[PDB]
Amino acid sequence: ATRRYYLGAVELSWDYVVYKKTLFVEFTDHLFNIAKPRPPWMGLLGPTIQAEVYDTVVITLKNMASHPVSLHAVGVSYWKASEGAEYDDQTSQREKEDDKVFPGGSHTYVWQVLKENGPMASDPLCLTYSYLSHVDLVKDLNSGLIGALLVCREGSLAKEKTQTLHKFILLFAVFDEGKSWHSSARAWPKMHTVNGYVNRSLPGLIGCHRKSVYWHVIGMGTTPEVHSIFLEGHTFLVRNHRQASLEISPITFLTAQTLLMDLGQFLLFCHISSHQHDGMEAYVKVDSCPEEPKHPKTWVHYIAAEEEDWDYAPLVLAPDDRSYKSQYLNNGPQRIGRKYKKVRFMAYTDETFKTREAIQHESGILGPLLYGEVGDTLLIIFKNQASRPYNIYPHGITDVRPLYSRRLPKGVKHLKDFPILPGEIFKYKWTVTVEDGPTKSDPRCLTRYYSSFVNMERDLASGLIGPLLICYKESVDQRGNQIMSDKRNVILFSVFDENRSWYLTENIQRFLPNPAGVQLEDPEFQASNIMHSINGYVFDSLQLSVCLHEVAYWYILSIGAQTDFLSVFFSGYTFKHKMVYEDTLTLFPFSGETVFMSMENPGLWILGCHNSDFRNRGMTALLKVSSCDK
Amino acid sequence: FQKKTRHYFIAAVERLWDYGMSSGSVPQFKKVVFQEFTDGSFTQPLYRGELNEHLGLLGPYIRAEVEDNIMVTFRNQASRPYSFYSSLISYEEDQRQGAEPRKNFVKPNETKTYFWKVQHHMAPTKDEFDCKAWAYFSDVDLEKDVHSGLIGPLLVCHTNTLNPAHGRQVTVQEFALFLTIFDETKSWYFTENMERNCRAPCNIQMEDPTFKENYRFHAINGYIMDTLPGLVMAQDQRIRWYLLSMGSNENIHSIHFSGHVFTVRKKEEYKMALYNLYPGVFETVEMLPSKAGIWRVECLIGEHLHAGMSTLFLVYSNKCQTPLGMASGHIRDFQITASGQYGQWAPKLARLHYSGSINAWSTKEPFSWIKVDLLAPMIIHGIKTQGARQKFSSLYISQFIIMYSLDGKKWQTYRGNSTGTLMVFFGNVDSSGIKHNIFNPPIIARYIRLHPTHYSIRSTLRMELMGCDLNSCSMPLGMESKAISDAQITASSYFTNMFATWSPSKARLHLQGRSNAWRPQVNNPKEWLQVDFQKTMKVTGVTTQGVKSLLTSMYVKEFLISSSQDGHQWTLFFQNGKVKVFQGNQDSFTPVVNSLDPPLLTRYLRIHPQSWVHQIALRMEVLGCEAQDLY
Ligand SMILES: *[C@@H]1O[C@H](CO)[C@@H](O[C@@H]2O[C@H](CO)[C@@H](O)[C@H](O)[C@H]2NC(C)=O)[C@H](O)[C@H]1NC(C)=O
Ligand SMILES: *[C@H]1O[C@H](CO)[C@@H](O)[C@H](O)[C@H]1NC(C)=O
Ligand SMILES: *[C@H]1O[C@H](CO)[C@@H](O)[C@H](O)[C@H]1NC(C)=O
Ligand SMILES: [Ca+2]
Ligand SMILES: [Cu+2]
Ligand SMILES: [Cu+2]
Repeated sequence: ATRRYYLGAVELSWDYVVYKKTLFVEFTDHLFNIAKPRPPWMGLLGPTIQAEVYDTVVITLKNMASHPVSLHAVGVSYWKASEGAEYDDQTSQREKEDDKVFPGGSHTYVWQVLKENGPMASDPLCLTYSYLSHVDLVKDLNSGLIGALLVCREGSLAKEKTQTLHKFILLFAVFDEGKSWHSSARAWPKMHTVNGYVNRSLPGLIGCHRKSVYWHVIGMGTTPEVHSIFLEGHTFLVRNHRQASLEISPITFLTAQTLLMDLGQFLLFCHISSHQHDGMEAYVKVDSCPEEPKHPKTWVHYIAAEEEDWDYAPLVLAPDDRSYKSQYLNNGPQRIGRKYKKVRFMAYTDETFKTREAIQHESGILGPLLYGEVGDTLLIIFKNQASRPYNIYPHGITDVRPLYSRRLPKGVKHLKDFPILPGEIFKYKWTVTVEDGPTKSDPRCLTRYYSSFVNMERDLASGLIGPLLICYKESVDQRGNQIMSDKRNVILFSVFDENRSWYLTENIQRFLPNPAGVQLEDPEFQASNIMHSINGYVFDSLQLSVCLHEVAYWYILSIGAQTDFLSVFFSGYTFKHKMVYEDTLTLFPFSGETVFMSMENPGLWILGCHNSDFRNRGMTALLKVSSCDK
Repeated sequence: FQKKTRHYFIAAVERLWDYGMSSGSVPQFKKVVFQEFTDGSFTQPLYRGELNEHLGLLGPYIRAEVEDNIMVTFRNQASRPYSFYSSLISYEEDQRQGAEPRKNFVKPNETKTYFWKVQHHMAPTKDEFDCKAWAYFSDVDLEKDVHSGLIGPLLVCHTNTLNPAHGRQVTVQEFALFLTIFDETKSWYFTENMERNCRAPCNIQMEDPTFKENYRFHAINGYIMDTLPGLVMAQDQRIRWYLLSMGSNENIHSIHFSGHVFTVRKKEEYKMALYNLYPGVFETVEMLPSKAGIWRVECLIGEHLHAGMSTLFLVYSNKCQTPLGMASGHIRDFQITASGQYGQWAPKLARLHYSGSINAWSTKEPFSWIKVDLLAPMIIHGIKTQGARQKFSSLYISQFIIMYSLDGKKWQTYRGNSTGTLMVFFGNVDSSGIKHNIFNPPIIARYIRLHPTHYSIRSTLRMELMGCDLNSCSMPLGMESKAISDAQITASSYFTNMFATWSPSKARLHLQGRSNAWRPQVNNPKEWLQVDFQKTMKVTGVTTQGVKSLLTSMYVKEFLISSSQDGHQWTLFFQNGKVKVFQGNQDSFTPVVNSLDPPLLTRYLRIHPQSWVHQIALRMEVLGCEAQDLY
């Protein structure tokens, strides 16, 4: 075969009443005549162009703009008589004319897929690639020039003429109208959002319910501006490496898939504090179909949400105005080792919520360690013993229903909604199935957590955190169950923003001496309570005891510390995450990841994070290692 | 099979950051770097070889196999004391101590030496690649001592993957890439702000819109203007890339290589076009750059590209290698400026095979050298070297080193693959010892010097040069090898009788016979000869020649050329003004290095004879290759 795509690039006016750009047209021209595939999911998008392993594509761009604009690929090979990228690749006269299509020009494009750029033996049936435009990279983009470009094995024209596939291209993109083609006075330029569908805007279509839907997802921008995307159902393709939530950075594309439940147009986050307000959204109508014309465990948890006090830095203290650490806690008078009133999850022995559950002074603030293999059922019986009411929901499992019935608390749309007042107790059922657990690829124990959800962080930030562990099947059978499976241990990377905590100015009549000047909302005081810590412990406050030749898994996550990501440390130590060996773990704000470690490097090691702008704002602990006994 | 304890005598020094390319007010900078030395006596600077100068503004490669031994005997030479540190820095045991001071601190001029088994901890796996990639740096202040300039690469390999020849190479060729955005609110920069840039014209911009590295620094090493040097590679010998991003918390960099694709391993191997390097994620990825010519690496992140990532890399074919012209070159090109004299002078006449008594270069000079202006940046793959013959004396040069300049100003020596300090070349042995030397890694230069290291009676030489253009494919298109069929060429007309058939299908750079060239039926200037390529080609130039008709001489003195895409209507060749009056032959034999200013992209090439000798007579050849095919 030999494929042609006769489509130039244009200037168009855009919307959802603010902002008008330059796009990438679609049309059957020899001149300038209409031609549209775009109705649904196609936003600002040069047509999704598809070529198979052995083919040869011929774009011929007719330029119409005040702009000098190019056309340039990725993931594909070509001759220096395309590329479409200006700079001195030596290039004779005619070999540079591809590099910049002078404004209102016209040029042909020579594009090849060889064997060497088709997709590897075992991975995505069909590779995610986009087609850019770069003369002034920053301008050509933010303006609005970008399309999807797909490439895959010998059989689209033949095995999608006969095959059924539900696939879309979602363009997770952040155009900034101040970096556009374009340039008393009060309202300077702005946007930030999916497919070009702003604020809360919604695009178009859905896929059938009882099976799978694939999306080639193209990351975008003109700056290092990370996201973290979700909806209901797991999003299990990355490879068949099987992921909690698609995590997108600067310029990123690999391609992923999910299953479905029913009509519930599922909610589509960017789910970060900063990106939120001006954030990304879209629906998914999961409808009925056209094409028809040594057993499993049973776990138990009595947990209460309960108010206590928290000293973030007990063991060690040495403040005055002597440091940046000296400044932390209550920026009036009181400022030593830092004490606040928090509300952390805490589990009890039985329905008589009396017997204090012996604590894990290493997990500090963290909730009781929740665990359940695929096939099991968690009966989680939950008391509030804090005034200002909360609940419990696990980010992980999907089958979460109140114990005995399939009701909805008399009124609300679903449990992470409103329920549980002071005093009252609720019996929840968490049933775990293969879909929300690992696989023949992952680790055997993916990392997840439970927050409470009456408020989001205006909850969490005040202490509502606990680790949920979903795992592969095993009991005196399967793999590694002959002498012992060495214990489970959790690190939680968390910035608690007291400034939002449901115990806000409660805490100022408390530890802070006099509100005789009741000051609030401030430059340094707001910064004085942003508590960058690992398990509530901070500034080398309670580290962790371990020993050498000891060997077990770490489970780690980033929570509350958002707006940013965390490359994470461990001095001299190295881990086997994703069955490779790396020395630093990059972690988002969803971030559930599960490492493994051979402990045999004796000494103090300064665990912190590979970012040296929090590990001074606190955000470090220590670890110790020395021979044992047994 | 054995284990090895491989030490690396290494230190930390400074100089810093140059720009000067083309794109003079340039600033001095005085950051710190790692540097490989020669032994414990920290003396020999250990000249950075042509094979690893890409490394440039960071530290040298430290390399090991699985069941191995790594050792570092380290000296600091600086202000703020620094240190060595990476991940497997497997310290040992315990001590009569006070809560375990495991602190690594290396004070200036002191020597802190550390060495450790490199367990399978640091090793790559059966699922993985032939080698994994790891970082070393100064941990005195991991924050500052990274913008300061103590980035370093570390390679950990499967057993039986390295060599006697140092490093590896089993179809390898490795490069590291070090993408940070350097900044000087970090490391002693005070000794820069009022060290340079300020005297009695000072007190301008304290920390307001001044940002001196967010005025510049977007590293791919710190040769990271929008151009760093050593990215030399063979368009096959499949190249492994070692990508490690560092820096701060905006230091995500998403890099790709235009018109190329690479494969990454993990669980398996899956194919990818660009890779969001993260800070702390030390990537290894391999690719087979089967597109020849000259490209680049760029961090695709809009605002990053537009202040320094567009940083070139070159791929050559090594199926390209023609004599650079010493018979077919330049009548009396370039020679020396004092080095070289003996009546029967220097070059002027120092070429290979040059017959006569007055023949070649000739200087009884302990300090000598000759110089060839290639009149353009060129790829030089090798040099055929030979000697002369005297009264009854055998005299030649027995040993030589080779220096080159790409520019004319700053030169330096040569270090053919992993040799030692300096690349010593073996001369001739007699008066006909054609000892075709090849440059193990190639050389890109405009100027080459040859310096004798021992002679016979006089430092005495005659030589040719191997190579070709970056890839203006200075390789014979198929007239000689006859890859172009006899069918594939017609002419305006051919002379024909009984004792001859001087058909167009004969015009071949060296062709013997009775009718051994093309001749037109009669003699007209509006007469022509036409090659047809059965595909779309790129042309350097046409090599012309005449015929030895046993009758008389016959050749063409001046000509024109015409091009076509259609093959039936013709856009001809031009100068910077009118048509190109081409400088042609003067004999029955001898060919002509006659090439084109704008490399002509065409498929139908026509020769247009203007002036000639006795009759119009043509044996010829085209030089070149091909871009895209037709459209
Ligand atoms: C959708 O975008 C509009 C753009 O104006 C947002 O409107 C305002 O945003 C400012 C930010 O400076 C806030 O102070 C206000 O909350 C908004 N005021 C008005 C007039 O509505 C709006 O927030 C966005 N919608 C969403 C998803 O919340
Ligand atoms: C040794 O090295 C450091 C480099 O700053 C310095 O303290 C000292 O001057 C040096 N010793 C010499 C050259 O005497
Ligand atoms: C020198 O190194 C290059 C690097 O690929 C290699 O091709 C060549 O074979 C080596 N030289 C020798 C040992 O002949
Ligand atoms: Ca080009
Ligand atoms: Cu976002
Ligand atoms: Cu970048």
